[PDB]
Amino acid sequence: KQYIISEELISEGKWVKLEKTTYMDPTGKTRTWESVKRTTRKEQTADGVAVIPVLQRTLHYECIVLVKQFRPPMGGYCIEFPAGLIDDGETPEAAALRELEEETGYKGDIAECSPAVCMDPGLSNCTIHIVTVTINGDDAENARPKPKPGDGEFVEVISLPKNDLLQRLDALVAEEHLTVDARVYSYALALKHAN
Amino acid sequence: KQYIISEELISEGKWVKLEKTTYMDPTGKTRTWESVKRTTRKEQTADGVAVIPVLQRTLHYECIVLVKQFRPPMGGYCIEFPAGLIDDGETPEAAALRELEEETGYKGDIAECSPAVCMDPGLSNCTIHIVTVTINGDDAENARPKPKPGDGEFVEVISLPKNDLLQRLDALVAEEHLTVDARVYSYALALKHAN
Ligand SMILES: Nc1ncnc2c1ncn2[C@@H]1O[C@H](COP(=O)(O)O)[C@@H](O)[C@H]1O
Ligand SMILES: Nc1ncnc2c1ncn2[C@@H]1O[C@H](COP(=O)(O)O)[C@@H](O)[C@H]1O
Ligand SMILES: [Mg+2]
Ligand SMILES: [Mg+2]
Ligand SMILES: [Mg+2]
Ligand SMILES: [Mg+2]
Ligand SMILES: [Mg+2]
Ligand SMILES: [Mg+2]
Repeated sequence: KQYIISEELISEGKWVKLEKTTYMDPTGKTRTWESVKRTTRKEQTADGVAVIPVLQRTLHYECIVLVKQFRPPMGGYCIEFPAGLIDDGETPEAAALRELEEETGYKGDIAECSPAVCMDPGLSNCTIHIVTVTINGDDAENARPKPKPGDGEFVEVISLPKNDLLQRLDALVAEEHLTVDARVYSYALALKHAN
Repeated sequence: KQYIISEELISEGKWVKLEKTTYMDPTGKTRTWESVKRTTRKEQTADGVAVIPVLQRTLHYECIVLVKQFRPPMGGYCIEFPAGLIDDGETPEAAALRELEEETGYKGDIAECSPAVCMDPGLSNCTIHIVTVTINGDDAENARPKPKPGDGEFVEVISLPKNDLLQRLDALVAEEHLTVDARVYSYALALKHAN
């Protein structure tokens, strides 16, 4: 019972744009909101993907493979799930595997896909697909993983124990003034709650 | 090795601010990046809080209390963890318990706190504290919780079994068009991954 009335643009850019959104609340009163939008998504259900890489070895408990990388908007380094954009025509699952191999060097298999989930609904229309992927650490191809980053992408890879992911994440945030992604943290919190 | 060199304003607004950021990579080369910021930024620990509300009643499965709200930036409705901005001169924990009682009516006890985590690193600088709050559902004050929403806020409370969260979420996405918050989904995926 709430609908968007109009979207009056405010600014533009090479990657991001900002607009004013007019909408109707339940009662009928018109209200406004400042909405952020990207300029890269086209027909895809989500801007990009986020991979939950589960490293599996026969003599070890599963590791969650993450990536450390300086993020300009934060003016610092963030520990996130491998992530990327979905090219036109590319399936979320494909993009997830491609981006994982690019940012970590690991070839993996799909475990599951998810619906389009929002990154910050109270601010942007940004949605992504969280793809759970498995990686065989015992395989000879994953022996010495050589990352293959794109133009100007500099990524460090950090594998953390699924069993102790939350504690290990708290450790890295204090010593390097680092920042963990909210999704990575919510995932580690559930792992604690369940275990 | 990488740091901010300059942040050029591009646009402003009562709540949102667009910006162009110029920084240096590891090789000593300069690059840019478009970013977003909340003009309502002071000097606290984080922009706001996200509350993971676990409703606990004896002999019952635990329920994860979520909220459904129309989100202008999304042009539709989203299922999210109760959340709100921290007030000036307020602790995360206090913000968490307040924002919970205002958006769902429930009154709980702090379980654990998280360090500020980034909402969307490659687009914004917004951080939140994810606070796990337990709600004793066998107490009178939580028998019939009274939600006190702020002006123009329209929240619908939705409680789902923690033990079946991921599937009960999909049951809603299938029932009607809805977008689940990425943090909520990440959490739900891990509850299943832990075993
Ligand atoms: N807001 C932005 N400003 C400058 N470059 C961007 C922006 N958003 C995405 N990119 C580029 O897109 C790449 C995406 O990498 P990834 O999503 O981790 O596969 C980044 O490494 C940048 O080179
Ligand atoms: N980007 C925005 N555009 C218009 N109003 C906003 C925006 N961000 C926050 N607000 C206002 O701030 C309130 C914050 O609620 P909460 O997240 O519960 O603290 C919203 O209900 C809006 O009334
Ligand atoms: Mg990435
Ligand atoms: Mg990409
Ligand atoms: Mg990449
Ligand atoms: Mg809210
Ligand atoms: Mg509030
Ligand atoms: Mg509120």
